[PDB]
Amino acid sequence: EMEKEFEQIDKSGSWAAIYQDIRHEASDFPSRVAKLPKNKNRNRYRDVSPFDHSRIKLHQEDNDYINASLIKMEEAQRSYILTQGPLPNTVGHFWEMVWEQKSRGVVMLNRVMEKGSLKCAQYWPQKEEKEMIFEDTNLKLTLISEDIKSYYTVRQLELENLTTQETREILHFHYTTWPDFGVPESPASFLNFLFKVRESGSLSPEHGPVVVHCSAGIGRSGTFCLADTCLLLMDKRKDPSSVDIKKVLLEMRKFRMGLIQTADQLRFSYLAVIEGAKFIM
Ligand SMILES: Cc1sc2ncnc(N(C)C)c2c1C
Repeated sequence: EMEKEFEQIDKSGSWAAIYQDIRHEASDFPSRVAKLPKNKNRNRYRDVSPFDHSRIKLHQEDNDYINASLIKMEEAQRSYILTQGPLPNTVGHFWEMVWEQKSRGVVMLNRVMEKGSLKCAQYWPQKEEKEMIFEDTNLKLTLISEDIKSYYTVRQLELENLTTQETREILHFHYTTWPDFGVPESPASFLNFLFKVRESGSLSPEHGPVVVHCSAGIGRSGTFCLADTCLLLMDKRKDPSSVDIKKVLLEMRKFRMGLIQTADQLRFSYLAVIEGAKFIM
């Protein structure tokens, strides 16, 4: 049982050691499309690339590339798109991906500015009456409503395909209180946020995969889909304590490199799953 594994690693202070064994064991697949010179300005970080086998392709004949990966968790029946925070020049590609993949939710785990630098383009409207038009991808985005709470904001957005005049409602879930340095002290507000995204229907198989991002789409984004998948597997299995968080993380790392960036994020992921689990038992 992980609760005991948690105390063992914690009492021994072995988090940096566990984390290194995960780094060592992690899959390595080609990322040739990401490294093409015509795609250099489509990537926020030169060392964070989608694998070719799991990359999301845009349906535009010119350049199909976006820094985004499909994470398919077969046993949990959960899919996620993990992506980088859009760049000024990729905001249109981001919304094209949301449209083409039939996503119902976008989960954002960063602020636009952190540590005095821009982590992300402002890719949604700030006011009802000031909609955004993405000329390159022929999409219109309108803010419908905004509900600001202590730890997160939920926004209802309308995305319109200007080509076909179809419209869809997108839910934007913005976790606003992840600290600039390290991880939250308690997973309570993170778990409430998770169950809010679930209650929305955004993680359900009758929609396309949820889009999850932070700045790089690997660290906080990793913690989100690791906690969700682990908790779902505990519901599904005859023996809930058969769930090994290290094994689940390695399965997820087949689909996108570097998920969970620090030993602190790994410790936080264990805490989140343990607390969530105990919130059933
Ligand atoms: C950590 C949280 S928040 C939340 N909201 C509604 N239902 C829940 N259960 C019991 C599945 C939870 C859990 C386990």
